[PDB]
This record gives sequence, structure tokens and C-alpha cells, in this order.
Amino acid sequence: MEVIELNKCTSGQSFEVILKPPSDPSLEEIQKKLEAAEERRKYQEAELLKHLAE
Amino acid sequence: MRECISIHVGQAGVQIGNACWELYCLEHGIQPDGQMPSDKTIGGGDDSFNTFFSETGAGKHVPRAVFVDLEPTVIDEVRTGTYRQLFHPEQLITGKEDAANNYARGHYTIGKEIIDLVLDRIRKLADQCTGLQGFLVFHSFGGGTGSGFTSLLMERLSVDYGKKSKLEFSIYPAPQVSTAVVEPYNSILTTHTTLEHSDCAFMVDNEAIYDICRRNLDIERPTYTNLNRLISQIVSSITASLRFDGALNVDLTEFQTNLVPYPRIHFPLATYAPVISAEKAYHEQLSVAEITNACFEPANQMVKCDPRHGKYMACCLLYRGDVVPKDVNAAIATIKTKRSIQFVDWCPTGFKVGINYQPPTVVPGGDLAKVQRAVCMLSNTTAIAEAWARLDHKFDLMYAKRAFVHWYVGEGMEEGEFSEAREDMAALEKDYEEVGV
Amino acid sequence: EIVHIQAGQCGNQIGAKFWEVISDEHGIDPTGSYHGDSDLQLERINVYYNEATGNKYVPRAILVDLEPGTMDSVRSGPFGQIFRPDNFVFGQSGAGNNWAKGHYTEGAELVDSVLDVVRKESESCDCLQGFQLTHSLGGGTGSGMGTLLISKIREEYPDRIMNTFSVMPSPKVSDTVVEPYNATLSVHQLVENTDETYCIDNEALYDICFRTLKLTTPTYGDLNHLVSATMSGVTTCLRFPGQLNADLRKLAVNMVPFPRLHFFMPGFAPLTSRGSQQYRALTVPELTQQMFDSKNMMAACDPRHGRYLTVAAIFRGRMSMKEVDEQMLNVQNKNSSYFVEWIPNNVKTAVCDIPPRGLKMSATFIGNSTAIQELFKRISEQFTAMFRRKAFLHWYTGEGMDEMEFTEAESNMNDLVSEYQQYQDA
Amino acid sequence: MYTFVVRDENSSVYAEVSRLLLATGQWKRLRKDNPRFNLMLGERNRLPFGRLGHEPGLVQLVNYYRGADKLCRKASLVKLIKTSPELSESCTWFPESYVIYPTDEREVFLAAYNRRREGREGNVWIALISSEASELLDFIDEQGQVHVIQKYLEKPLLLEPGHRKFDIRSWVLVDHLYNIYLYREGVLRTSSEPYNSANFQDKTCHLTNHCIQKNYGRYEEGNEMFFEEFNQYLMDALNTTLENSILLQIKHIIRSCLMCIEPAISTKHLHYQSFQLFGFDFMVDEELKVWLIEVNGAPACAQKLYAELCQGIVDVAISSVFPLATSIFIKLHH
Ligand SMILES: CCC[C@H](Nc1nc(-c2ccc(NC(=O)NCC)c(OC)c2)ncc1C)c1cccnc1
Ligand SMILES: Nc1nc2c(ncn2[C@@H]2O[C@H](COP(=O)(O)OP(=O)(O)OP(=O)(O)O)[C@@H](O)[C@H]2O)c(=O)[nH]1
Ligand SMILES: Nc1ncnc2c1ncn2[C@@H]1O[C@H](COP(=O)(O)OP(=O)(O)CP(=O)(O)O)[C@@H](O)[C@H]1O
Ligand SMILES: Nc1nc2c(ncn2[C@@H]2O[C@H](COP(=O)(O)OP(=O)(O)O)[C@@H](O)[C@H]2O)c(=O)[nH]1
Ligand SMILES: [Ca+2]
Ligand SMILES: [Mg+2]
Ligand SMILES: [Mg+2]
Repeated sequence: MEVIELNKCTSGQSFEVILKPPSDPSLEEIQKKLEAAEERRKYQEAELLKHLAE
Repeated sequence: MRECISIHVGQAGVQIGNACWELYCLEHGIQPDGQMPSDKTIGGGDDSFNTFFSETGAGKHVPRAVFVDLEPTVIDEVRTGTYRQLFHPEQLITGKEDAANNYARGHYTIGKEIIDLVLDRIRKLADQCTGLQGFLVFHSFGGGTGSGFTSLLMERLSVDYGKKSKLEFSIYPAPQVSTAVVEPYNSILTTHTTLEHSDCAFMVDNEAIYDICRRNLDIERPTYTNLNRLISQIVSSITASLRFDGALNVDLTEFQTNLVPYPRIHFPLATYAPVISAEKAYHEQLSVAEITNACFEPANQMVKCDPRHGKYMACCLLYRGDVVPKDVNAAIATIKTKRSIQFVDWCPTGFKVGINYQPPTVVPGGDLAKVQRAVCMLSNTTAIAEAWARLDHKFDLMYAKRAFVHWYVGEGMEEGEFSEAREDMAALEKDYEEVGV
Repeated sequence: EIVHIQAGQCGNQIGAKFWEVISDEHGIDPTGSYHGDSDLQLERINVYYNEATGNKYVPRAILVDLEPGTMDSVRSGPFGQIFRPDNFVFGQSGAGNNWAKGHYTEGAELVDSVLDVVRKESESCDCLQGFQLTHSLGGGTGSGMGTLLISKIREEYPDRIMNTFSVMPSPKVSDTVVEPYNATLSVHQLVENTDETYCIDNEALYDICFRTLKLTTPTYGDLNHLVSATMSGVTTCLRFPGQLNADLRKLAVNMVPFPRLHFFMPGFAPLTSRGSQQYRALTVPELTQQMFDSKNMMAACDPRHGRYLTVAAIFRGRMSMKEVDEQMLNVQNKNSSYFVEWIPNNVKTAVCDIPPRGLKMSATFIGNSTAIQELFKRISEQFTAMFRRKAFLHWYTGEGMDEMEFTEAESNMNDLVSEYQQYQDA
Repeated sequence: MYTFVVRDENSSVYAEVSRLLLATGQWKRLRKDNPRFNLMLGERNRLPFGRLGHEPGLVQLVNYYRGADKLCRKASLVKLIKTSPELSESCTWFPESYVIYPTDEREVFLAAYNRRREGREGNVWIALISSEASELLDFIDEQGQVHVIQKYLEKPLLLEPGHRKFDIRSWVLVDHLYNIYLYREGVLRTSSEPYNSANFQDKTCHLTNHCIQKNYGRYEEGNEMFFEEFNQYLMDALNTTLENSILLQIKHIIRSCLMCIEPAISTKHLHYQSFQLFGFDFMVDEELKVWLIEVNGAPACAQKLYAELCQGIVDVAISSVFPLATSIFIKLHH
């Protein structure tokens, strides 16, 4: 029904039609998560080479 | 004018990115060698198209884009592509071995050894910006790179560029074209880690695009080339306001304001029409009423769901071609009395309309026919939660047996992150429920 | 790149046969020179071949044995000249079908020499992805030394993929009575140090040659025709470009939900005998029906006695990918009970335009079924029958082994059996 | 060979359907959580509609219409009829009703209660049945859940011999094409005890539920009069037929209700399909004017009619979608 905020230009035009009214982590933490995962990888790899050593 | 940087991650992001930039060049009249005959301001300027392009003294118009993949296969086809001259080496980043469809491998393992390089190449573009508003990130949910590395990148960008907005164009996984089995894991994981860092994300279910290519283009077996061309058209409709003169969605912040009242619920449903085959000889051109009515057919949505059994929080209509406000309001009035369009009580039942007189451009030799008028509806409906429900169910079936979990644990990730991610998704489904019913 | 290894009599004979088949597909002659018509044959030839000075491609293969007998037959074989001469690493004593000799004494004396060739090949790779081994588990060298190599390759390359094409022993096709011992000791190693093990059962190969191919008395040659055809089949996606952006690691990830359960059932269709050209091409429904049939399984196990964890299917030749998609979706929907429901969409399919030599179109099957336990149970019963009386055990204790290590191998394999049974009722 | 799943064990209707399907030798039953099905006989609560129609190479069908609950809930039905212009506040065949919440349109209800009292006419209502508004509002607040207040038809048509009250149950089947099929065999769930006009406390002759009644089995077997008998009674006693005097109004009400919600539940262009069996409860007054009481989304059939109806569902709703290698329904055309 009600058309509002009609704006026109050479490229086109835009508007709004209303039918009815209503009724973060830091760089420190990130580098810590990534390195904590790297240690867990290094531990698993160490256990393998330890197992293979046996 | 304020610049926008596009980021393409993984196979899906890169190939889709190529389709988009190919389409952008055709729309703005930019040639493969970067030259733009219509641009009379040689060496620079601050027109609307400069949001996505920067200019050299030689008059070349280069995309403000960065391609990144942990494997050189796909990006190499960009280096040797028809638009090879368009970009320059520093924009194209490639690794040695991929993430093997593993989120943890793309996030923690391989993600850590290249994240600094990418941010550096991104920072190079950011320095060429007088006023950067944010980023457009293209990636898949299924891929290890698209899921894993993107979430890591989104985290750092929120740190390195706090005041900047960040939009997503995500490919929701579909078994019909996917070749991996652990994509539900990667999807839940990347969504969980990315949620707080993304302001607005447009999901595109390959299932929907796949069937649209079968149903409306009569392609028996759609390839990624078929899907990406059609996807790029939708993306173009969404980003047209950033690349052309207008007053609706002229900056990234306005996407949040117009489509996203609640931060966490930032997944607008896209619906596009008309999709006509190019090899279709006789085609009766569709009117404003017909294409606008097609925006409420589930068979035209980027994600298959039922908006009737949900609630709207916002709705934008983006037309391209021969369209005028009078015909739109007449079409809206008819559709309103014939369809179930329930808005939330704390939102006005209305439509923010945007029109661009230039009809939608199609790539020569493509599958799409040139139409007199097209439309893309961006509606934030709770009905899109059905996609989360489908995905979380697949996740639960696999995680109940801890299947494939050892692959993620073996990359340094803790098994607790699976459940913590699943819990966040459980909270998300609840948020949709509260608003929806 | 992939580094190929072949150990023992069986390993070298299927290995040589494998290189013979794919060399023809890639257009490579015994001389080593390329002579084809399609660039598709060379787009991914680097995976298995090193490019030498001139226009000649050399297999990235390493031929191992404790006896010069078989390796001399290879070098004098059809494509005997193609192999790099330095990659011929052989002892003189032999292994006498003794796992102990191959793994601890005779083979340990030679294993270091082999690794030197592996390292020299690896250092030539731009980006080594993994390894593959061809061998039997019933003998001594391929079984004993083969698993020794795997263990040491993992120590030096702990982040690379390790695949194996393991030939399983069978009383129907048997050289010695101690084959169940060698196999049981070998499986113990394969469960730990391999990402993929393609279980190739001589019982199945024999029955296929006899019941289906109607060969009254099959030789090892008839058996190897099936192995080479299957191996060319599974490696198709790696050796030719297609829609599937193939990658060694990705297959291992998507096929193996649990690390120990990585023993696959190979399959092939249509089944063909040596030289016998059959002129009727199979329809897509026929390819799909046969490749899933138990008669076409290279592992003597009834898939109906178990459930599929994951399945990989690769069709070759010019055909409607739509028709393939329909027939594959048909099999699943018709027999959805034989697929676990806790892995959604666990059947993936691909299509290569290039067919194998002699056939207009074919289909290769790789199934991770819980029915594979029947194979391990079979070896276990043969093992126990002798071990309860400690029979033929002096051949091993003489090489320094103890009865405990046999009890451990028996136990670990029984754990693998019960582990496969755990998911058959899930 | 089609496949289906059962997720509602308490369904007497679809227990027969599953039995019938398996007996054709062309339908196989899968496990509950097996997603590779063609037909889903789903649960009554929390039916996952969002997971339907996403299985490639499988035409999927469910025995429930999503959103049809708006018709099959007493609180929802009143809102549906009142707000829908197709039915309107001035609906002739639906009793005057209002939505009441425990401590809304309570003030609106009292407005009508005054006209009934200050007009000296029938002012009896139902949730318990009472003529005093105070006795009702206190009862709703003491229960806990939401309740609907509705006008009580003080002048019902009474069967003779016996002077008995009754209600009519019609079974309606809406297939995937939204063809509204009315099962020709309905049933009168009668009262065995004579209708007492004065005492509303005795709810044994006011409420005609098959459970409450079970003078049970005096006039007819199981307090269930089928159409052939009731039709004969109308011809002998009132000189008319069931078709004209009542069934025309029934077919009108059924068709009107489903035409209203059609655009809200239709699966015409959806990725999955839906059908559903409804149970319409009617009430006839002494002037042979039909009133709608409610609608049931998960109705139970009559023992005599299970064999015929359940077979019917297979024919038009299931086999129509999944074919195999005179009609009992009346098609209400629209
Ligand atoms: C459940 C199987 C999923 C599997 N997916 C992949 N498979 C592969 C792949 C890689 C190598 C091979 N070939 C091999 O021989 N691999 C072991 C040496 C392959 O054959 C099955 C598939 N690469 C990437 C993906 C994603 C797949 C997909 C399609 C067809 N076959 C396998
Ligand atoms: N629409 C569309 N989807 C794609 C395309 N490429 C890949 N996908 C989807 O992406 C999912 C897998 O992610 P990929 O992008 O292929 O993998 P990745 O991002 O490179 O990460 P890696 O696992 O390391 O290779 C699959 O489910 C595909 O369906 C594409 O070009 N278009
Ligand atoms: N407005 C009214 N006037 C007179 N009698 C009424 C009435 N509303 C209901 N009744 C009688 O009271 C009973 C109320 O039953 P109602 O249909 O409300 O409960 P119900 O939901 O258990 C039916 P079903 O068990 O088949 O779903 C009806 O059987 C009818 O016999
Ligand atoms: N298919 C096939 N199997 C073989 C061949 N040679 C040996 N085998 C199998 O391998 C086992 C004997 O092992 P062998 O090859 O002698 O091991 P080696 O000591 O390492 O040479 C037996 O169980 C055979 O079934 C062959 O040429 N083809
Ligand atoms: Ca300019
Ligand atoms: Mg990739
Ligand atoms: Mg031998």
C-alpha cells in the first residue's frame, strides 16, 4: 500500500512498500589454540616412533 | 566510494569466484585484458564499480580479489584461464597438498603454515583502499579447506579488521554431486567457528541448484560449470547494489541492517527467477507479476524449504531489467492475498525494493537465455532452519558411532570440539524455533 | 607421486603384470617411449612414472625379493626392460615360505638396501603422496619382509599414505601348509601400518576362474589376469583426469571410518579370461548388477552376510552418467539394509572416459564391508588347527621366534574379527 | 519394489495399511530411521517434514499434511474460521466460539453472554457443560491448558425410540493432488441413555464419545448406527433422506474447510508430497441443520469399515503415487 523512501537515478530506482506495521577471541588466544593442536600432533607422532622403537 | 575485497577459499570458492568475476567483467564492459573502454577516468577514480576494481596507470582494471587453495589444481586454471591477464600472481595463492576433506587438517595443520601468507597478501589489497568496508568470502561447507581454513581466516580478519563487515557465500553440501562422506562434520564445525565472525551469510544448497539446472535448463547431468554460472548470476544480483548506482544496500553494513535484525540468525534465503534455457526456441517473456510470484515457489529457492511454515524478519526484492514500482506493488498486492506470508510481530510486514534498468547479462555460450526482466528475493525466513535440521541429523548419525573422528583427532583437534560445535548448532535451531513459532 | 614396491614371488608377478597393463593404457612401450594419440594418457603419468632423459618414462617401482629367480623372469619378461636397473634389490638365500626369515633374519639383512632405493626415488618426487605394495601373505619374503618394509617406511615417512594389494592364501591354491601362520603374522602388521589393504583372495580368484570363466585348471597366470585388471581399475582415477579430482589421502579418509577397519573387498565386471575376446558390451544395469554380485568379488566373502561401511565404484568407457547415477541409486534403494545407516550416502561413484584394453566398458568395485571378517575367520581356523598342536612351529623358533608372538597374532586378528562384528549389528 | 517406514505404532488405521502394503509383495518395510523410503507413515508429534524430499532417486510421500494442525486443534480452528474471509465471523455452520486463556477474548465472550441473558433465550455453553459463565471460567483456570468456550446446541435431533443424542463421524481423505475424497460410509456415534434437557451434570447423555458410553449396545451394536439404518429412519420418521437433509451440508462444510487452508498446506510444487486422513465430527439439530464440532488429524475408524477404508487409502493416496504392475469415495469437486 504505502510506498516510501522513493529514490531515483539514471541506473534505476529503489523504494520500500509497507503492508502493515509491527505489534571475539584475540590473536594471542588464536595462536594458542593452533599451537595446542600442534603439540597434540607432536605427542601422537612421538608415541608412534616410541612404539616403532620398541 | 568504499572498496570491497573478495576472498575465494577452496575449490568451490575459487571456481565460483571465477564465474562471478567473469560475469562482472561482462556487466561493466571490462575485457579479459583488464581494459575498460567506457572508463574515461584513466589511472583511477571512485565510481561505483571501483568498489570491486582498482585501476593501474596503464588503465587496467584489476579485481580486488584473493584466491586461496591448499592445492594448485584449480587455481592453476585461473593462471592459465581466459582472464589470466585480469589478475596478478600475488592474488593467487596455492599450497602443496590439500586438507583431504578434513576440517581439522585445513584449520589446524595446514591452515597454520599459510595463514600468515594469506593475511599478508590480503593486507596488500587493503592498503590500496581509501575506505575499506569489509570482505566477501566464498567457500564450501564440505571441503576441508573451504570449511577448515575459512574459519581460521574469518577469526583473524575479525582481529586484523575489527570494524570491518564480513559476508559469506557458502555452498551447503549435497550428496548428489559431492564425492566425500564426512562433509556434515566439516559443515557443523566451520559454522560453529565462523558464526560470531560472520555478519550475513548466503547459503546455496547444491541440491537446489542441481535440480534447477535439470528442471528449468533441461540439463540431464549438471556439471560444476553449469552450477557455477547460475550461482554467479544470483551472487551478481546480490552485489549489484555495491557495483552500481542506487540507494538500496549500497554498503555491506546495510545488508546487516536490512536483512539481519538478530545477529546469530544471519542466513537469508535467496530466491531467483526466471531461469530459462538458451536452447529453448520459443519463450513467452515473463512479466513482473509472474517472476515476483515465482519468488515464493520453493522450486526456485537456493535452499529447498517451506517459507509458509515459518516467519519472516525481512524481505528484499532486487529486480534487473524492464521494471517499474507500479507493476511491483500491483504484483505484491496480488501475491499477498494468495500466499502465506507471516512476519514476526516485532517486524513490519513490508518489502524493500531495488531496481536496476539493465537486464541480467548472460555469458555467451552459457545455458541461460537473455530475459527482459529478472528478480532475486532475499528473505530472512526461519524456514531455512530446515537445512540446519537436515545437516545436524546426518551429523548425529555419524558421531553417535564416532565414525571418521580419528581423522580429525589425528590432526590435533580435540573430540570435545565436535560436541561443542554440535551444541552451538542445537542452540541455533532453538533460536529459529523461538522466532518461528 | 606414488612409489611402488613389489616383494616376493607373488608380489613381483602381479606387480609386473600391473605395470604391463597400465603401460599399455598410457601408451608406453617396453622400450619406455610414449606412443599414443591422446594427451589424456600423459596428464597424470607422473603419478607412477619418472620422466627420464629422452622421451622415455620409467616406472617408479622397486622390485624386492630374497631370491633372484622371479626377478630374473621379470627382467626377461615383456616389459622387463622398462624397469630401472638400480631398483632391482635381491638377496640369494631365499625365505622358504618362512615369515620369520623374511621379517627377522634373512630379510632384515637386506631391508636397508631396499630403503636406500625408496629414499632415492622419494627425493626425486615433487610431492610424494604415498606408497603401494604388492605381495602375498602366505609366503616368506612378500609376507615377512614386505611387512618389515611397511614398518620401516612408516618410521621414515610417518605422514604418507600406505596402501597394499595383499594376496590371501587358500588351501585351494596352496604352496605350503604354513601359509595360515605367515598370513596371521602378516595381518597383525597390516592392521597397524597400512591405510588401505585390498584383500585379494586366491580362493575367490580360483572360483572365478573355475565356476565363472570355466577354466578347468587355472594357473597363477589366469589368477593374475584378474588381479592386474582390478589394480588397473582401482588406480584409474589417479592415472587419468576426470570429474573426480582424485587424491590418495582423500580415499583413505572417506573409506575408513575406523583406523583398523581398512580391509577392502575388490570387485570387477565384466569378468573375463585371458585372450578370450567377448564381443557383447554390457549395459549399465548389467555392469551395476554384476559388480555388486558376490561372484565378482576378489575376496571370498558373501557381502549379504555383512553390511557395507563405505563403497567406491568406478565405471570406465563411454556411457550415460545419468544412467549410471540411476542404477547406482537403484541398488542402494533396493537393498538399503546392507548399507549402514550411520554413514549417510556412503556409496560414491565416478566415471572415466577411457576404457581398459579389450573392453568397451567396465566397472571396478571397492567395498569396505563387515563381511570381510569371514576371510579373517577362515585364516584363524586354519591357524588354530595347527597351533593347538604347535605343528610346523620349529621352522619359526629356529629363526628366534617364541610361541607368545603367535598367541599375540592370533589374539589381535580375533580382535579385528570381533571389531568388524561390532558394527554389523549397529 | 517400493519401500516404507512406520513411525506411529498406536495407529490402528495405518497398522492395517502397512499390513495391506506388505501383502501385495511389492512393498517392503524398512527400519524406523532408514532414510531411503518411498512412503512415511509418520508420527503424530514432531514429524520431521524438513528431512523429506531430499533423497536423490526417491519419490517420497508422507501420510500427514504439514500445517494441517491449524484445522485439527480446537483453539486453532476457532481462530482459523474467525480470521479467514472465506469462512468469516458470520459462519452459519460453526457454533459461536471464543478462545479463553487461564489467568485472548474473554471480554468478547461476556459481551455475548449478556445478550443471551438479557434476551431470555438458551444460554448454555460447553468447554464441562454449564449455563453459568462463572462456573466455566473457574474450571478453565483450574485445569491449566488453553480451552475453548462454545455455544451448546440445546435442541439436538433426537433418535427414536430412545430420545437419544448422537454425533456424525465422516472420514475424509485428501491425496497429493488435493482431491477431497469423502468416504461414503460414515457412522453415528449415538448415546444409549435418553437426552436430559434440565440436568447438564449427567454428561453420559450429553457427550457421545464411544469411550464414555462403554445401556451400551441396547439399540444398535456398540452405540454405532451406520448410514443405511439412519437413512431408513429419516425416511420413515421425517420423510426425507440422509443425502438431502444432512449430507449436502456435510459435503459443503468439508469442502469449505479444506479449500480455505489449501494454499497453506498444498504440496503441489514441493519436493515431497503429502496426503492425510481426516475425521470430521458433525452435530445435527432438530431442524436438520448440520453443525461442525471439530476435525481430527489422526482419526480412528470403525471396526466394520477398517477393511474397506484402509484398502481405499492404498488405492487413491499411495498406489496413485506408486503404481503396481466402483469407488468407495465421493469426490467433492472444486
Ligand atoms: C566413498 C568413496 C569416496 C571416494 N572419494 C574420493 N576418492 C578418491 C580416489 C583417489 C584414488 C583412487 N584410486 C586409488 O587407487 N586409490 C588407492 C591407491 C580412487 O579410487 C577409488 C579414489 N579421491 C578423492 C575422493 C574424494 C570416491 C568417490 C568417487 C568414486 N570413488 C571413490
Ligand atoms: N556449487 C559448487 N560446489 C562445489 C564446487 N566445487 C566443489 N563443490 C562442493 O564442495 C564440497 C567439497 O569442498 P571442496 O571445495 O571441493 O574442497 P576444498 O574446499 O578445496 O577443500 P579440500 O578438501 O582441501 O580439497 C563438495 O560437497 C562439492 O559439492 C563448485 O565448483 N561448485
Ligand atoms: N456445541 C455443542 N453443542 C452440543 N453438544 C456438543 C457441542 N460440542 C460438543 N458436543 C458434544 O460433546 C462432545 C464433545 O466431544 P469433542 O468432539 O469436543 O471431543 P473429542 O475431541 O474427544 C471428539 P474425538 O474423540 O472423535 O476427537 C461431542 O461428542 C458432542 O457429542
Ligand atoms: N595369484 C598368485 N598368487 C601367488 C603366486 N605365487 C604365489 N602366490 C601365493 O603366495 C603364496 C606363496 O607365497 P610366495 O609367493 O612364495 O611368497 P615369497 O616367499 O615372498 O615369494 C601362496 O599362498 C600363493 O597362493 C602367483 O603367481 N599368483
Ligand atoms: Ca576510472
Ligand atoms: Mg580442494
Ligand atoms: Mg613360492
